[PDB]
Amino acid sequence: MDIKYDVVIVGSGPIGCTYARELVGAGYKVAMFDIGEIDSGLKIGAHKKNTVEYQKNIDKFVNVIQGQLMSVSVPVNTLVVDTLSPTSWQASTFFVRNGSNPEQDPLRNLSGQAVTRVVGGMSTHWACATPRFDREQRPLLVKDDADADDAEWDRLYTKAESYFQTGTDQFKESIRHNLVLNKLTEEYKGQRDFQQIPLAATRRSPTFVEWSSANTVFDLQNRPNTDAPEERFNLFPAVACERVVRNALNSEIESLHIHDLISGDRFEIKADVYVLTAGAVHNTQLLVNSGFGQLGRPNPANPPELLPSLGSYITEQSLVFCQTVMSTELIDSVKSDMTIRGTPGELTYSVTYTPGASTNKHPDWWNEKVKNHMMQHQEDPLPIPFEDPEPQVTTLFQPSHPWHTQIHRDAFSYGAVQQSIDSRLIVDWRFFGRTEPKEENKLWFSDKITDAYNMPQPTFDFRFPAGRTSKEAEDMMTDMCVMSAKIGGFLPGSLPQFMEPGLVLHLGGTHRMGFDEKEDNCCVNTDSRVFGFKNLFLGGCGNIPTAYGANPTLTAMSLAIKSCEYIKQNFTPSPF
Amino acid sequence: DIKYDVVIVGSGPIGCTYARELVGAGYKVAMFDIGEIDSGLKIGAHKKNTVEYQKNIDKFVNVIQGQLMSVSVPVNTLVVDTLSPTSWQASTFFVRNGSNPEQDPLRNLSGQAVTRVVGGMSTHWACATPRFDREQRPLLVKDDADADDAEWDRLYTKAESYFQTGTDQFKESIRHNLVLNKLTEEYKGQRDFQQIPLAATRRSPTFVEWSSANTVFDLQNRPNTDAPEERFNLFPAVACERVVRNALNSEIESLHIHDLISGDRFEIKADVYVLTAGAVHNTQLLVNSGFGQLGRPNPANPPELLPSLGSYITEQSLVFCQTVMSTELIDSVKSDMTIRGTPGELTYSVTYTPGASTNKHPDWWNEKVKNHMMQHQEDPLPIPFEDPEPQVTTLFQPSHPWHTQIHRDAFSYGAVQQSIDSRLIVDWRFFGRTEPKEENKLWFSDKITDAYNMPQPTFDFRFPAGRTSKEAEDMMTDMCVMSAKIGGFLPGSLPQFMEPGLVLHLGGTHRMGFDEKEDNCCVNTDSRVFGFKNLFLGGCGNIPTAYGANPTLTAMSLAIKSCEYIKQNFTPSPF
Amino acid sequence: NVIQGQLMSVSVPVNTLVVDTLSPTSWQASTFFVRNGSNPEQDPLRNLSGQA
Amino acid sequence: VDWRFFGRTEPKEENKLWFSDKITDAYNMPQPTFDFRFPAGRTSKEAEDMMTDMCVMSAKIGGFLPGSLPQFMEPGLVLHLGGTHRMGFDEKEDNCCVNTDSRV
Ligand SMILES: Cc1cc2nc3c(=O)[nH]c(=O)nc-3n(C[C@H](O)[C@H](O)[C@H](O)COP(=O)(O)OP(=O)(O)OC[C@H]3O[C@@H](n4cnc5c(N)ncnc54)[C@H](O)[C@@H]3O)c2cc1C
Ligand SMILES: Cc1cc2nc3c(=O)[nH]c(=O)nc-3n(C[C@H](O)[C@H](O)[C@H](O)COP(=O)(O)OP(=O)(O)OC[C@H]3O[C@@H](n4cnc5c(N)ncnc54)[C@H](O)[C@@H]3O)c2cc1C
Repeated sequence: MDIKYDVVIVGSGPIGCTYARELVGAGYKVAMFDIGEIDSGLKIGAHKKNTVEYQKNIDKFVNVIQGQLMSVSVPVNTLVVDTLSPTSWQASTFFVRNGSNPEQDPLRNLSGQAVTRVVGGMSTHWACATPRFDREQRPLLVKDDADADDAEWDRLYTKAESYFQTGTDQFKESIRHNLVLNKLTEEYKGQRDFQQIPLAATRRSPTFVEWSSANTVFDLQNRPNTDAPEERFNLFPAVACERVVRNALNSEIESLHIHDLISGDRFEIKADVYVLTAGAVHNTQLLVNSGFGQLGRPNPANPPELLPSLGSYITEQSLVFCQTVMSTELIDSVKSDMTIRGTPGELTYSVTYTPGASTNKHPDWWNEKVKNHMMQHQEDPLPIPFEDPEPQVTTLFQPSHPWHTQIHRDAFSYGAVQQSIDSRLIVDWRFFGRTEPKEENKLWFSDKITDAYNMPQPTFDFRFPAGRTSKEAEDMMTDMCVMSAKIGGFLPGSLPQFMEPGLVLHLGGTHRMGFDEKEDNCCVNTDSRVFGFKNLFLGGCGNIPTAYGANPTLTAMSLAIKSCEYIKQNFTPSPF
Repeated sequence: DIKYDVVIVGSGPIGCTYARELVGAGYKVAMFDIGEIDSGLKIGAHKKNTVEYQKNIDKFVNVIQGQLMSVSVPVNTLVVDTLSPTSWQASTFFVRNGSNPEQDPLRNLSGQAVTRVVGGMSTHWACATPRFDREQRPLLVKDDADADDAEWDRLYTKAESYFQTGTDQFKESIRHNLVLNKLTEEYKGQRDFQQIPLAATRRSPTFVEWSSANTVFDLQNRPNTDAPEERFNLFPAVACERVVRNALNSEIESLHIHDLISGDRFEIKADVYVLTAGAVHNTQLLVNSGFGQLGRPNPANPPELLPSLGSYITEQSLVFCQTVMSTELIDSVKSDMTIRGTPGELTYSVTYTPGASTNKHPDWWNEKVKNHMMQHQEDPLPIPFEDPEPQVTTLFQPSHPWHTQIHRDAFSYGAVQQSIDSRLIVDWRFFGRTEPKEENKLWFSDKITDAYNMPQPTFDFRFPAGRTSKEAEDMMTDMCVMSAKIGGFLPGSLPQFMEPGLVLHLGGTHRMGFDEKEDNCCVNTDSRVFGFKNLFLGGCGNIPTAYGANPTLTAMSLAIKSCEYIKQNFTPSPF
Repeated sequence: NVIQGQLMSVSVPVNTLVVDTLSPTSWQASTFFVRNGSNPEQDPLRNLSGQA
Repeated sequence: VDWRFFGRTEPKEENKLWFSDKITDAYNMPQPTFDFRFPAGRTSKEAEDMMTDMCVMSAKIGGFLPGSLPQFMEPGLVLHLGGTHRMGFDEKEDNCCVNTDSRV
């Protein structure tokens, strides 16, 4: 380790890797630190799902996700266990056990909130949905000029899409995908439009999809190297970043205080520019541990003096979930162009179609797949081929239906798909609500309790706002039930429900963006620069100040690209 | 150079034993694995050795669950009759979701699973490496028990070095000692309690570097700067499908592989062929090559080559529970303290006399207890929050013919919840020995194939009547009797037999003996396949005995002996 | 089932189970208050909960 | 086959059944409240030896039925409560409520 760099980046997730891509590529001497470790194979920070074995066994990936997500704030447990043997040590009170947080009100939590500490962050296991926000969900980047605002957003989103390798046709040969998309399109009669979920992914074969990750954005290899001989980049894993040291003036950051987890030692690191991309929760913890906002339980008799909006106006999306079992009608419809003679298993059983016939309801390639599956597998009672790729359908947020939707199959911490119903029939429904930012919804940090890395313990004080957020959430639940019925009934064991608050992992607004610190109740400006500080920048979903339902990461990356343009324009790389 | 001195199938710890031996001895080695490097820059290393997992050890259970893929899942017959009327609804229990229609659900090892990753199961195992005593141990020397003992002592010693096995990495756990000392007191000399021998090196009071395949051999391609005269290439994502027999059945001529990334298939040439793909997949590879018999066993048509392959399979019975430490034991932790006043109040104090001969515990223990009780007066227990886990065993003996572990560690089952303090909880796992019986089989379908288009494994297994069954129940009773001395059962973790094969200690699938016919076996004591000059098998599949203790060290020892034979009989090519 | 129906618990302590998947529109408690005939005098850890 | 083993509990003054002066039950009578733990010492040592004896004894007949594994039942489920208005010869010396004619 040198101790002096042009740029230091805290966190190796996709957003940190956005700053690395832009700034290493611009010739800056860059260091990036992550509290977590390299594990994803030789491609550092890559998606863990990109193994042949996971793609042959995609339900097991749910276990990988569950293992790496560490709960943010677990309240004290009050479950009664009164069948201990009389000889066993038996509590007299519900005392603080097993890492729990006594500061946390169990009834005002985001209990599902969790973080991932590994190189590449959560992009080592995410579901890769990268939609754009329309105006209603998005913060303004230009005031009093909507055309210019739309233009700037389209410019940034276009660049973010190419960084992630976002596309909308990787699942276009799936029979299940098309069956569902086409049925929904027909049922809604132009009242709503449906499309493939935009996904950060590149298909490699009919049975393998290279899902994108941080690695896609920046390969995280130390530089200079053979492929980039004039670039300078060093990644330092297993390094807990603990503070950014303020000057007394609060006009500049003077160093970064780090703890090397392997040797145990602490060091101070110097850069011209400091970028914090540690996530929505941990950016905030770092800043609060460094003297921004206020440590301890919020006290309005005693408002912070620096960045008083930090950790207020936090938003998390309401999430509803169910799975369905495909209707008899839609299954029969897969094979509507086949002529069938005889009984499966008999010597003269026959499934045939006429290629190119004007009366066919499906393209030739679909009918070829169906006929071959039915003929080659006469023991199997479905017309859908065994390795048909999954459905990836959406109708995007609109004023008339102000929630994001995903009608798909993918792996999440809660996905448990089971064994008695054939998986070809099963579709997942996830609808995502938008949450109004309210001052009273907070993420704060204990002045007494510490987490496993000896940092102040995160504590939430959150409820979904009454009024619009709550009315929309329940209308959203209703829309899922109404819409999913057009495809099939609910799968027993996956009935319509609200998911534990935060399980969705789309927290925002924890260090929010706006034009004016006071008037827009915010922490950073539209260059993601922290107000008052010449050289401190924050990236991530914690920047997003609006109520949004769609998946936030693409939008956070686009803000990061704009942040990088300010940096390139105002700091000089050191001579190489 | 698609010609090698040695090819090894599988990068788990046993393949890595062959690589360590043979790379070291100057051979041009290639190793293939069907899985991929997914463990960090240390190739094939233990996935538990991250700071984050060691601070969240209970979460590792999810990692193991994720990487164990079931070997044989029978057709599901569960009735779901609450589907909506509009939903497609089956009329029969057809073959769904990759299930194996050949498999009888009542004669399965349903808990059996495999791990396809570089490093194999050593990327997530619990690192217990006991030696087998004579009763559980295969013979290497016939009729000279002193010579047999000496050969095993040498091989095991070398295997323990390879694994970095030790027995005192937990000596400064209060919980460990609390449990060990109480058990030794209660058995009044009938049984010996000691630390589980563990393949691990402690790095700090809160961090242990668990050993893995990586520890045995680093899996870096060679030559490299640290090993300039060595020759090693590792080829991940390569499914190995058949070894080609000459017509004489005296030599292997080729290893046929399928590169999963490019999709292409190749025929690899070596002087020496080593199969170390696990007890299930070594057998699959051999059967797909014409050894044994493909398909449902047929007594009226016994195989001509290797007739014992896939017969005499053994798996251990496993019983498990957790307990909550007794109030007596918790009080005894603080037996040396003088405690006055009430916690949280001004007058409260906890003192002890350092070095006093009337103390039951050493000063390090009393200091830790004193500081915890004084610094955390809101906590009602005397055990420090970061105390390491217990790691206790009494090893298999004639009068108690099961292995025991009295400990905490991560496996695919048995996760904790949050209601009982973790410091009170202890896991009890007792492992039975299974008599080898010709009717217990692992065979492969001639029509159903698995996810890599290879013949589908199918088990025909029940625990033998007689000794095996009687000992399994006596073992359960033993666990109930012993655990009671430490505390009552933890609700939700009551004493139970685990699903057959969850324990993943499968042996005897390609078993070892002196004489193919007389010892009903597939390899000799050099682990060489009878009749074949240049084919060797490594792993637990080789072990032909009824054993209770954890098998991997014993398989590794057998692999070292195999390497000695290779070194005596083949010459490395010129570098 | 007949036995289960006729046995009425003697002392049921206040319930502290967390239910955090209510819809945002549903009335949602701020405290673990005395619900459903429970006994606030009863220490849940010094009970005969099975008594009926 | 079902196995139910029943332990004996030492009578201890501190183990109580009392009645609220504020909370009432469904029949508007004072609400019963327990203050109970199994006594340490003999009651507790016997209870756990008892568990062990069930496991030892039942093994001679068969293994445990999955789903009905050896356990302690919730305190009181057994419905054999005693000593709430206890008998003895002398009210004071035998710490009791009724004499051997069950007269108060
Ligand atoms: C299973 C799952 C599914 C998802 N699906 C989607 C999707 O479909 N679409 C979508 O947009 N979003 C999805 N997400 C969310 C997406 O992964 C996150 O929004 C995104 O990764 C955030 O990027 P980031 O770089 O800001 O933070 P992260 O990805 O969280 O990375 C931040 C990092 O900084 C580190 N760190 C934390 N503290 C410190 C410290 N003190 N010092 C040093 N380093 C530190 C971490 O170890 C970590 O790698 C999903 C997430 C999960 C887990
Ligand atoms: C959670 C758990 C805990 C355990 N704890 C312990 C412990 O405490 N003590 C103990 O002794 N053991 C225990 N074990 C078991 C121990 O892991 C195994 O016995 C040991 O890893 C066997 O090593 P091996 O090299 O023979 O096989 P494996 O580790 O199974 O490796 C064989 C490999 O070959 C591969 N392969 C398979 N088929 C092919 C093919 N066709 N072509 C190419 N490559 C192929 C695999 O991908 C794999 O890497 C545990 C296992 C688990 C999962």
